[PDB]
This record gives sequence, structure tokens and C-alpha cells, in this order.
Amino acid sequence: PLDVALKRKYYEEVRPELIRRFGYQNVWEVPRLEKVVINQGLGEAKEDARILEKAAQELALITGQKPAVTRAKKSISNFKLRKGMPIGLRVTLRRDRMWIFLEKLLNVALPRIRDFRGLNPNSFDGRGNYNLGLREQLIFPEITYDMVDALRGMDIAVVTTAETDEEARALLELLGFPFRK
Amino acid sequence: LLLECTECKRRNYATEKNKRNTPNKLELRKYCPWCRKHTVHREV
Amino acid sequence: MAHKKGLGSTRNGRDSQAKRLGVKRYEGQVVRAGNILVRQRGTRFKPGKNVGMGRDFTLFALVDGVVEFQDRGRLGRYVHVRPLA
Amino acid sequence: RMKYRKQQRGRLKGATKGGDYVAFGDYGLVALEPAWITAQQIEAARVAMVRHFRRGGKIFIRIFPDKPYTKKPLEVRMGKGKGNVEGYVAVVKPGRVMFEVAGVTEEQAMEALRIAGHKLPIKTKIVRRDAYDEAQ
RNA sequence: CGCGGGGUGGAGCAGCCUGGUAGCUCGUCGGGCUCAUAACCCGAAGGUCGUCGGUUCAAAUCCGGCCCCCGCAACCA
RNA sequence: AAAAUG
RNA sequence: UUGACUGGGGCGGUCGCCUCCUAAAAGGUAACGGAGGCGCCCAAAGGUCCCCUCAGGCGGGACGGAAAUCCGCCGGAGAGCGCAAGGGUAGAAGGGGGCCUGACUGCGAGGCCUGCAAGCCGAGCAGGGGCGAAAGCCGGGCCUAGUGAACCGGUGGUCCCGU
RNA sequence: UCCCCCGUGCCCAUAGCGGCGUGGAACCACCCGUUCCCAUUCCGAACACGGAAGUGAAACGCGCCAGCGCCGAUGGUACUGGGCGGGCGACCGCCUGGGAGAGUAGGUCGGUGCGGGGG
Repeated sequence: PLDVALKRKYYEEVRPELIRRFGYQNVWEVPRLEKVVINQGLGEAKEDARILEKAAQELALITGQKPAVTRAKKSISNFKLRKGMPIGLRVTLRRDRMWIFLEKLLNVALPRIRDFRGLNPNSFDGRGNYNLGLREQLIFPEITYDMVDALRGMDIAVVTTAETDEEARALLELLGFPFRK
Repeated sequence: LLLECTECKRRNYATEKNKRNTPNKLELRKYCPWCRKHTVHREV
Repeated sequence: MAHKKGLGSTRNGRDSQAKRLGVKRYEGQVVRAGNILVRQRGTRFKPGKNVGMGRDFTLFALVDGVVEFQDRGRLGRYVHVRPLA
Repeated sequence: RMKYRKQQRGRLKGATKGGDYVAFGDYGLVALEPAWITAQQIEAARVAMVRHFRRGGKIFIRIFPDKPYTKKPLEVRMGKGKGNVEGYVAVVKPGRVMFEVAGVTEEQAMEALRIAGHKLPIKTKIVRRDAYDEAQ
């Protein structure tokens, strides 16, 4: 709860193999890691007393921070909800809180993800940093089955201080990021 | 609406203008009277 | 007679009255305080040394003196009053 | 086919734009007098152009109508004309190169344009090339 | 030339100035009754709302552009 | 004292 | 008593105000010339202090259009600025937040415009206030339309007059 | 005096974009932490405070490059105060002063006051 393996390992284990594998010089020219943004979209805040500040904190538990209720930037008549208010929850884990969450992700969630075979090595596709979305919200150790009253996963982004997806891809293949080659 | 503010317990007017249906009623706010300096001035 | 049958789809007779704008006091003109210097649409001329503008962007002198104009490109065009002796 | 229109007659001064140069094609048709050329005219020329040498080469019509020509219904006065009615036109100042041909013999080309000129309500002149350019 | 009324499932009429819900009768379709047809009975379907776009979160509905449809005026010499 | 045709 | 304009009159259209153009590079400028708005709206859409910066385009991302919400670059303004157009504007007039009510009272140098009478801007002084540590800013709203002399009355108020 | 750097103003793109190497002693930044001040519709990311271990990789500073951007003559015309001819007209032309816009040659990856810290 201050320092965790993933974090730990990253240093006394990942850095090296990387320094070598690729071949750097300044520890800062390295493939640091610094931001994870688990964000939800939900679907609405429409009729029938739709509070949905429920999955709000449901999300908090799975993470640590409180998400920010997101609001509409435009208005679309096509599918209801327009102009303002509405919802689109988001949260930003940095340092500590971040490391851990990932570590919890990469050792319990994904596993267990419905079926699972790996991850999409094309999701970076090149542009530094990654991305991915989970369908179920109950694929987390903290939350329960007798808890969730309705499925609603989301998507999480992650940021690399490196550029080439090559690098980025290595850094995560090392951090334990599985890959459906 | 053509509103004006009657300093409670005296005279004077400010001659404002509210928007009724558009959240109104109970208009009143610190204004400066002629009979010495400030009070609040109600509606009416 | 040999009459016709003309009519008017005229739906254009209209216009607002002129509001006469522009530099009212060009550079070099000695002016007293208050003399509005420029009547402008927007901020066509930014206020400079000893010059203030009000609600309608009308720029006017703040002291007694000569009017001086100035270009500042990316910054804009300014107008001000330089006092004297 | 656009924008807000039914515009002012306006006039044609010196032909400061009456005198370009064969841009594509090989030979050409430059205008000598200023005027408004009704689309009706352009086509009526172009057509006869192609039609002169059935299954021939390419025709380039650099001029292009866009000016709305209005006109009253046969009455008196009361607001601008119904306008258009007949249509649009292009403005040609003495010197502009209206049409230009290519991919054909001069005997065929030259004689082709000559006809066009009869269609246009102006006086024309025919040109070759090798002139202006931006080379060194 | 000008006014003003109107284009909505197959036919004939609502709904539009008071923007979000397309209503009625007839007929089309399925099932009954009858020896059978009608009639009668039960149950369904079916509409780019004339078109080319504009304003709006949203247009049968509000604003302009023509295309056919209908009426009223077009007088003094 | 009684609810069309083939 | 049953208006005027009017390429004769009638019929038709129009009648005040705002914005482009016509308008000929100061203003101003006609025509039954071209083309659109207004007869309202905000108790926050107003003060001030403190923060933030758009629209798009390109990838990457559970449901997910072709822009719902996220992440990453590029993007000086093409967004925004309540409603027409124009000018202005991110070195903010735009987006958000905290306290507020100067959408004050007495005044008003000096000008703009102008036949009149109207309309418009306005520093500064006084009083008693707001926001800011402060310098300071504050007499409504990015700005121009949203309006109507007098007479006759109506409601209040008050030093006045009252045969 | 002439270098280097931290604040700042001015000229307001010839200082821009994008490339290419360099700079850490100083400065500057990034960094080290979140106990206190104060912080983010959730994040000390940004604001902020306390520290200085490590770094010049980011960012900034300083140089070189012309591919993009920006600038840009001279000539020569268009147009034109004023004056003036020809032709029936449509239009054409001269005299006398002014004189672009495009395009060419070419220029440019800055210039410059003020105050500081260091050799």
C-alpha cells in the first residue's frame, strides 16, 4: 500500500532488460510509465429516476479515487440526451494508486475475463500509449456478484513516456501484459 | 414585469424588472435609500 | 387604354440610418479632456496612453493634449494623447 | 448552380483581363471586343465545334457564365426583374481566350474555331502558341 | 401577371397557426357463418406525409424554391 | 302473434 | 369622416427601428433597387477576484452513428460570444468557480451626432457600498434594434399651495 | 571591455514550422517527498509547500540547415488627380504628375534597450 511488486519489479527487473533489449543511455530517455485512465460511458441518466451515481462509486472501489461525472459537450436528437448534464464517468490514477490497480488488474481481472486469450497487440498500433475496454464490472476482486445490479464495463487507457509502440509494447509485455499475438 | 423596490417601512422605489414564471417572486436586494444610507428594498 | 398588370414582390424596401463612425480626431489635433476620438464598430482602435473607451468602444481623451496614433501589428492599432508644456 | 444571386448589371471597362494565353489545347480563339456571352451562345458554339469534326479531339472552354441576366415580363416598373428567365452569362473583355482546341490538324483545328466565331456575338481572332510561358 | 386554398397508407376526409402522441370511413389480407355468394362477425397489414433545403435537441407541423391541383380578381379610357 | 341472390 | 407614397389613379405592396450592399477608399447620399432582422430576453445571461481555451482533422479505445464519454498528437482561430447581419474578440468580450447586487443616490468637465426635439459616450467630485492582499474594477448585459412628444388620467410619496 | 545565464521590455513572422549537435560549473528545469500553507467537478498532473539525492531524456537556452512558412526589389504594366484629341456610335489614343497587385532576382532560421548572477 505504498510500494508494490509491479512498481518494484518495473525498476529492479524491467528497466535493465529494457535498457539492454532496446539500448538507452539516460534513465529518462527510458520507457517510464505514469498515467492510467479508467473511464466509463454508461449509457444515460434518462427517465425512471436514473441516478446512476451507483456504478459511480462501484467504480471507486475497483480503483481508489472518485470518478468525475462527465457531461455532454453537444446535443444529439438522434439518441436522446442533449445539451448538458447527462453522464460519462472518468478517473485518473497516477503514481501509487495506479501501480497497484494495474497489478490487481494483471493478476485477477483479465484472467478472470469471461474467456480470455490475451490482448490486442494492434491496439497501440504504433502511437505511443495503449488502450482497452472491459465489458464486465464484476471482474474485480473488490466487487461482488450479489453487489452489481447490472452489467456495464467500460474502457481504460494507459500512458507511456516512450514513443514507438515497439518500446511501449515491450514495457508492457514485461509488466505482464498478456498478448493474443 | 415592471418591478420596483419598496424599502421596508418607508418609501422610495428602484423601478426594476423581473421575469415571473422564469424563477421569480420574493424579489429584494440591498439598494441605497434617499432617507439616510443602507436598506434591502422588497418587491411590490 | 392598352393597360398592363404589374405588381411588386418588393420585400426589400429597408435600411437603418447612418451612424457616422470613424476617427473623429486625427493625429496631431490638440484636444481637451472628454473629446471622443473614435466611433467604432468593434475595437478597431485600441485605447492608448491617456485614452479610455466606454460601452460602445467609443475612445475618448482623458487629458488635454495632442493625439498620436500607432501601429502594433499583431498587437493592434492604438490611439493616445501626449500632454505638453 | 449556387450562392445568393440576382446581381447588378455592372460594366466592362478596358479589357485589363482581355488577353490570357493558350493554356491547354494547341490553337485558340481570343476575343476582340467586350461583351456578355449567354450560355446559350457558348454551347451553340462549342456544339458546332465538336460537331465540325465528329469523333475528334478535345475542346476547352475557358470562359464560363455565372452572371444572372434579369429581365422584365413586358410591363412597367416595380422592383427588380423576374430576373434570369433566359438565364446567365459570362463577361468577356477584349483579349480573353474563350475556346481552344487540340489533338488535331491546323487545317481541321483552325477551320473549326472559325465557325464558332460566327456563333459568338463578337469579333474574334485565332492564335497558335509557342509564346508566353515561364521557362528558361 | 397578381392574390389564397390545397398535395397525408389504395379512395375520400382529419391532424399543421397551439413543433415531440399520425386519427376516421371505405376498401386490401386472414379466420368464422352459409350448400355457396353477399351481407354480418372476429383479427391483421399498409404511409420516403409533393419535391429540392433552411431554423431547431426534434419538422406532417415553422420559414423560403419550383412542380402539377382549385378558386377570385385582371377595371377608366 | 314472425329479424338478398344463386 | 372615410390617410399618404405611387414612372396617371384603382387593385397590390408599403409606412417606425436594426444590419450588409448600392455609396464612386472622411462623413453623408436616391429609386415600388438587392438581401435579412426587431416591437423581446437574462434575478444570472449582471459585479469583482481566481482559474481554464476553441472547431475541427488524425490515430487508439465495452456497449459504442458518421462527433455521446477517455487517452494521445496536430490545429491560432475557421468555434464561442442569448436572437439578423456586421465590426470586434482567445495577450478574452469565450468556458467554470467563490463571494456579491454599482440593473446605486447627488451630479456632471468635455465631446459625438444634429434644422428643431430627440439619441449617444463620458473622465471627475460627494455620499454610502461590492469584489480583490493590492494596483484596482463596479451607475447592468462584446457592441450596435427590443421603441412613442405632449395632453388626459391612475397609483403612490413629500419640504410646497390650499380663496 | 568581451563571453554565459536568470528576469524583462521593445521591433511585432526576415524572429515560424520542421530538421541537425550541443549546454548542467553556474544558473533553469525536470526531479525528491506530501507533515504544514494551499490544491484539483477524480488525480500535488496543474496550482502549492518542504527538500535537495539523480538527470540534461523531456522542456528551455545556444548554434548550423531552406525543404514548408514569412519577407521581397528593380524593371514593366493595370488603374489614375489634371488637361486633350479621333469616330456616327461600341470604343481607341496622346500630353502632364502619381503608380500598384501579381511574377522574377533575391532575402530570412532574428534584431535590440534595462536590471541582475558567474569567468
